[PDB]
Amino acid sequence: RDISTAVVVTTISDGGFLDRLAPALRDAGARLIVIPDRNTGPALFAACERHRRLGLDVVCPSVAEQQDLLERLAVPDLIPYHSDNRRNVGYLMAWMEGFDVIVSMDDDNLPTTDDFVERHQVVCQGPRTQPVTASSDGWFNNCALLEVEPTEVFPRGFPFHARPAHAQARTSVCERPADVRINAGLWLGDPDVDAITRLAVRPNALAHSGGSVVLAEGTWCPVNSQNTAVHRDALPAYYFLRMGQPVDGVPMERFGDIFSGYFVQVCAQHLGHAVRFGDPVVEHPRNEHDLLDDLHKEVPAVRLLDDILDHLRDHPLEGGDYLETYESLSYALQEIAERVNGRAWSPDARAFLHRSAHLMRSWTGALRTVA
Amino acid sequence: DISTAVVVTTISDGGFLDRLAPALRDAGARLIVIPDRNTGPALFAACERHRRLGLDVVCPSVAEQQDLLERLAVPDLIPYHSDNRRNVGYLMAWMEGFDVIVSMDDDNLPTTDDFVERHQVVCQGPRTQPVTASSDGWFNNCALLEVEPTEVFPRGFPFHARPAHAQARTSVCERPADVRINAGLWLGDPDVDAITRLAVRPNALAHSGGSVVLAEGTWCPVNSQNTAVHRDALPAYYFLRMGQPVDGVPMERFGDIFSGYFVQVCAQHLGHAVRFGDPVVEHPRNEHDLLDDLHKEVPAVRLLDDILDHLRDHPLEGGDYLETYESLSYALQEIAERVNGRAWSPDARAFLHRSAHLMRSWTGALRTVA
Amino acid sequence: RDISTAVVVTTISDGGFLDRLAPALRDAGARLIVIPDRNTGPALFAACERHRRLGLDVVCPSVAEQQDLLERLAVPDLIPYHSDNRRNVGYLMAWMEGFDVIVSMDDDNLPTTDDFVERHQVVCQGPRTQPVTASSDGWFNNCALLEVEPTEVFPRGFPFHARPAHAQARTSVCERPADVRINAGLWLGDPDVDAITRLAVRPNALAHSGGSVVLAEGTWCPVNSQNTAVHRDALPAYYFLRMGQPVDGVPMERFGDIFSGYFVQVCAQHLGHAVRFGDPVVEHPRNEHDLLDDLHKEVPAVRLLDDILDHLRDHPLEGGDYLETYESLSYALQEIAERVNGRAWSPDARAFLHRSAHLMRSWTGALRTVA
Amino acid sequence: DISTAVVVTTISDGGFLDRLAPALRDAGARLIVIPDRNTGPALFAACERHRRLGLDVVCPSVAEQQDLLERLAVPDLIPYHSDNRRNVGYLMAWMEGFDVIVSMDDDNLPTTDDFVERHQVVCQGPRTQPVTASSDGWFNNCALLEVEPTEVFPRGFPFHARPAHAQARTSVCERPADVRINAGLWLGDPDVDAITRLAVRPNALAHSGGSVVLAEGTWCPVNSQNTAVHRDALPAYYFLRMGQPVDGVPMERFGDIFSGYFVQVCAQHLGHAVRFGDPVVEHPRNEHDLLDDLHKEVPAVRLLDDILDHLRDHPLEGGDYLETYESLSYALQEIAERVNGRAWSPDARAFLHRSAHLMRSWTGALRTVA
Ligand SMILES: Nc1nc2c(ncn2[C@@H]2O[C@H](COP(=O)(O)OP(=O)(O)O)[C@@H](O)[C@H]2O)c(=O)[nH]1
Ligand SMILES: Nc1nc2c(ncn2[C@@H]2O[C@H](COP(=O)(O)OP(=O)(O)O)[C@@H](O)[C@H]2O)c(=O)[nH]1
Ligand SMILES: Nc1nc2c(ncn2[C@@H]2O[C@H](COP(=O)(O)OP(=O)(O)O)[C@@H](O)[C@H]2O)c(=O)[nH]1
Ligand SMILES: Nc1nc2c(ncn2[C@@H]2O[C@H](COP(=O)(O)OP(=O)(O)O)[C@@H](O)[C@H]2O)c(=O)[nH]1
Ligand SMILES: [Mn+2]
Ligand SMILES: [Mn+2]
Ligand SMILES: [Mn+2]
Ligand SMILES: [Mn+2]
Repeated sequence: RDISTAVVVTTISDGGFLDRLAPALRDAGARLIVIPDRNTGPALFAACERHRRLGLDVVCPSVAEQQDLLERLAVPDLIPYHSDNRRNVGYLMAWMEGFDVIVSMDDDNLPTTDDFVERHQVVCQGPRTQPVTASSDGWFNNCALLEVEPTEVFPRGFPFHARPAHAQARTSVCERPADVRINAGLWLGDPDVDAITRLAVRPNALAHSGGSVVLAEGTWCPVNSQNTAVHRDALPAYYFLRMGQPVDGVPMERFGDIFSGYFVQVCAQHLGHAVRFGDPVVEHPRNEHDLLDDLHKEVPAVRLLDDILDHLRDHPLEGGDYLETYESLSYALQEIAERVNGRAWSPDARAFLHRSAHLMRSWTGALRTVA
Repeated sequence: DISTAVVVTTISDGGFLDRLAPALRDAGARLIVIPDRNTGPALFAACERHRRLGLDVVCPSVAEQQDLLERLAVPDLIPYHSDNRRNVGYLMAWMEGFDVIVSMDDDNLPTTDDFVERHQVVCQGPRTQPVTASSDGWFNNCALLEVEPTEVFPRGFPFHARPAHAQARTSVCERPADVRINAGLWLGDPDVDAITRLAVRPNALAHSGGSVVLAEGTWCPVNSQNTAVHRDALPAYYFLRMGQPVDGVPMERFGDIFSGYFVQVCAQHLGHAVRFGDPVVEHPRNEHDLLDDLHKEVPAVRLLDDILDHLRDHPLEGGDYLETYESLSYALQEIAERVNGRAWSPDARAFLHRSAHLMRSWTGALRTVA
Repeated sequence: RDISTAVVVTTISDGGFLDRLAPALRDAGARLIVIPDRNTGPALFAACERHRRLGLDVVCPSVAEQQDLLERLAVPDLIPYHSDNRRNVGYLMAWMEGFDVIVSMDDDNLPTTDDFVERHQVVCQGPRTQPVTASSDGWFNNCALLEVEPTEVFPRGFPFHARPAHAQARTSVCERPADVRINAGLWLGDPDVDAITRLAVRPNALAHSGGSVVLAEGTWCPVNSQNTAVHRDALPAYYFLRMGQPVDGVPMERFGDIFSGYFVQVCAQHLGHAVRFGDPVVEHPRNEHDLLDDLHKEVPAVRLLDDILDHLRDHPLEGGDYLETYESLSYALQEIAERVNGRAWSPDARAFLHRSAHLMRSWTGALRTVA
Repeated sequence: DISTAVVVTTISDGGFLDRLAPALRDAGARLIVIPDRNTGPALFAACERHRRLGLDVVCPSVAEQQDLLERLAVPDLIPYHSDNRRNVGYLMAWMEGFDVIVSMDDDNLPTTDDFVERHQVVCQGPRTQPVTASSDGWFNNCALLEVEPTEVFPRGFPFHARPAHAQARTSVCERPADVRINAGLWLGDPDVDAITRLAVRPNALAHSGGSVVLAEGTWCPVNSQNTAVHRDALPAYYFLRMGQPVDGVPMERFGDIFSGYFVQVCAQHLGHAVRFGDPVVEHPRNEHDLLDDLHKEVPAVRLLDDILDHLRDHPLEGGDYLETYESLSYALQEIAERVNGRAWSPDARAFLHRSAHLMRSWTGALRTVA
């Protein structure tokens, strides 16, 4: 087989997270691509060099090396600094180097099992007739696969309009052909919920009790970039969306992977591919966060997400591969930006989609340059 | 001979009077309905219909309201197209000398026949009674209810205190207390913030914890949905004017959050107390875009924890509620300059300064009629 | 010859301006297209019907008729209501009806001479070797053609960075081939200056003393939509830009024709065509304006205009006609939006260009539908 | 024996002292240089160099400034990274008992040897003298200069009064007056707003109109670039804190526009007057992004006309400048609620309320040292 895996992590830490992250990746021979930023100290580079001598295929390109690559691809202004958007550099590097699997992780996610890399290789099994999970309302709650206290929760990016009636939705499973290209692993401890839910019930994920599922066409669930494997064919549609666009004068943040998770998902289903949820599960002791500041950052995107998701269901895409389908998606977002209505759809909210669509096509143009 | 006046501001057609009048009419209480510019003519016909049925109801037109406010040299204090107009009802009940002022919304219905009698507890006077204290200085009134699917906190409860509140020690002992504010509870949709409602959509099944009187140093937010205020404490119960931007985002839905805390801090300075529990109302809350509620509440939520912490460091002065409320207004202006944090932009600080002026404009009008 | 002219005016007035505007248009047989809005009272329709019986070819389509046409062209959300942007409806109608000349006017511009329509027909003379005016700094001040008190002024939309050194620029005239397709007539009384200049010196235009000029390639001057003739071939690039986009949280306004005037100008010079300034001159008793409110509306666009104009000079366009060249221009604006730098270039400022570019291509798509 | 203290706040390297020290050193005046956090160490070396040459110059570090402001219970009054820090120099000169406080910028250079002597006019006391009045209530000080290419108005002059000002009647007659503020004029780049500078780029060639003393009811903006204030009037000369948003846009560059009008309205209430004319300085203004200046000035320009009109309707109270300035602060809070217009959003009104508190915080600090 010889399935190559590259893990992508962007960080501003001192590199101490490598002590618990390297053994699972070293034993599998996977490559770790660490993306530092301008606000990243020199202790990270020393930590990578130490773990490299311990047998870890780790690379940590300086911002000078990153900017050289991005300048040669005619995209010097695509990826901003002082931002976790720089993980797109690791996406690009792994794709250029021909890795089969690109595993997006954060610097505070720790694998809980020895088969972490092997479980993420499921995005390489190809099309198979397999149990496929469908929902009557078109949504799946991946947090229902976990034991969560003190009450049930939905993942960050799950639409709010669908949450009340989701308990009455019918969940069915049947044997159908499917081609898994995205694998969203779950998380113990602090699950990936939005700031609203974390401020309200402070959820704690005890265990992974529901197994794994593969979602049918028409059944969606948000996908984050914290513990997610993407097959190299689907990576062109996995661009981490640039944040900072104001919605009614309030800049949005923390939703770069909410859009990327839905975008690669809509593109995958158009191409007959599927998204998987379940193992491998990581432990998430989330970084120290001002929850009221997280809330202030997430609300601008939360006010628009339900309308964007509804219009995406009514807009069929075109394309024969992920590059074409992602570009078709960018054009569909611009049409949605002018057709959608609501109090939150101020002129700057509509312009957010138009600028995002340009950046999406700037991302695809860079991939076409190396290809 | 205890007199009660119920204050409700509304833009509805008046249909809520059918289920609200019987409990008020049987007790002989006055209902003061405050219409707005966006209030249709059907409300006035509904008030006239229930008045002939024996209900002491008054519904002053916006012209009569503005004439009264001009005579008190406050023509710009209370805006239109806003539930801030309930302040007009507060003022009228106070001018007419009512003992109890019950603040209600047009979608709260009493569940018992003794609704008015239970709210009269703000007239009992000082006596040694069971008083509830908390080690962290906060009491969760929603813990007095059976709520599904999980425990919630009331709207306006500080967020920094919520995680460690489960480990707080709650104690009760016989101490002198003088109840001047009675916040009645609510079944159905409880008064939680938009954050909690978006997350768990709570449902209040029953009132199971009884009633409590909070000790000095133990606080809990008081809303204006089902709350009796004794006439002495009414000057400090001014409904705060919303619309001030915090980082360019105008705040809303927290006018009674500040008023409930302000009357509470003033009452404890004067040796008075706040009660929580009965009488309980049924709350089928009006339709609400919850994401819009969230957008309206976040600006105030970002400042409330800091404001509450500083209010504990600032001793007040005053011999009555008018003097203590004015002393509070000056305390807010000092806090506005000493507080620090990411959310404390120049417009956030200026929000406290303009609020302080409006508080003293409210007290100035009360001193005019008095 | 038989040169057909259609005058386009959008208004919310009662139609009294027709008493002094109709005779100059009736005597020339030109068509007047009045574009009402939702905030336009019924007295305007009665005024048009009265002048129609007096011999004026005037049409005043209701907003129901306008929305029907725009819906059939698959652009129901392009043109907003309660906005002078609705003059685009008159642009479209005149273009559909095959008029040679489209004269954009406001409801407070009155022709001062009997040859008003004939002078605007200059955009139909075709290519000729004629005196062409060039400037060493690349800018021409059309207000220098007027007698203005109490001091010299620049027109609204003239870049501010070029104003100090413009007095040292060399102006030269020589016989060169040129093809005039846009004719910007001048204005007496209150000239078209920005709110900054009007608040500062309150200029008064006494007379037109400088004659007319035809600008060379590389020499630019802003063109407004108050007294401007556009040949039907160049009209596709004359779309009135939609205002309301925030710049640092402040919505821009009053610059819809500043962008359209520069856009049709850049497109015309790419196609070897030219812009003319001078006669016919109108009288402008400007409507009552809160000058401080005009200032508050214009500053957001003024903060970006100099940078946009500078980058447009460094970006060569493509296209064989105005439709292709305008679409090429829209793509160039999106590249400029990401390359430009400055304190005023917040995320919403950059997104203003991206949404404008989409609306420009939505405009061209509607023209391609009728064509 | 009249003592003069010059107040300059700067972030430069101190090179401006070479052309500023001779006129100040020959007069024995004190120069109080106020550095900021963004001030390099070269300024302190330049002050020490000119001190050995005979100049009475002091340059307190930010630590010494903050220690003094803590002792006066105003640690949060004056922000850093702002020319608002000139208020520290105002305070120090007032504490040290100087008769004349001359407010200057680090790019204003005296053109004559009698610069300090001319500014001493704020010490002459009351006397019958030629006093200039205007029928519209405004005087254009730039009309005292030869300006090209066209006539301009000073920064802070109201815009609604500019068109009809040419028809205003200007008269002069012998009346008692007591000059307490002397605004010296400026050659080169005159003090116009960004609107005027962007439009005509004025150049002031000479001072040709002499000097004038304005009558009661005739106003003209006073800046802090070349202005002497008598120590009695100094309490009302507090440099207003900028940064408050007006419709989400923070205001700047108008701190001395409000201070110049505030000290002026206070002075006339106490029977004192403002003088315009000599001594004139040369102004090679520092580099400025003019479109950025415009963006900073528009928020204040949108409110100034309304504020000035209402200040004429509001009689002040007070026996000295401290009491009159505090009375002015309360007048601003009443205006903030009575004024109407498109630019008067909630944050615009709250701007006046926070400014009023800061004014009383300034006066409270002065009452502490006194
Ligand atoms: N390059 C870069 N990465 C950042 C920056 N700030 C945070 N990150 C990374 O972003 C990743 C995800 O952030 P995290 O706090 O775990 O997200 P959350 O758990 O969903 O709230 C972490 O691995 C951080 O190291 C930054 O300024 N630059
Ligand atoms: N005067 C006035 N009252 C209003 C307006 N809008 C709402 N209200 C009243 O405000 C009261 C409280 O509102 P409500 O929706 O019950 O608040 P919630 O239950 O906490 O979400 C209701 O009784 C309404 O009648 C308005 O525009 N003007
Ligand atoms: N359709 C429409 N036209 C408008 C509206 N407001 C103004 N106009 C028109 O816009 C045109 C130009 O406005 P004008 O005040 O003359 O611009 P200015 O002289 O450059 O300041 C006028 O003919 C107005 O009739 C509106 O709300 N809707
Ligand atoms: N303390 C302090 N002073 C400053 C700062 N920026 C500017 N200044 C001072 O403010 C004074 C007036 O500024 P200036 O550019 O001359 O204003 P203008 O001539 O009206 O445009 C100058 O003397 C500067 O030294 C700052 O960040 N901190
Ligand atoms: Mn994390
Ligand atoms: Mn309610
Ligand atoms: Mn006009
Ligand atoms: Mn200066």
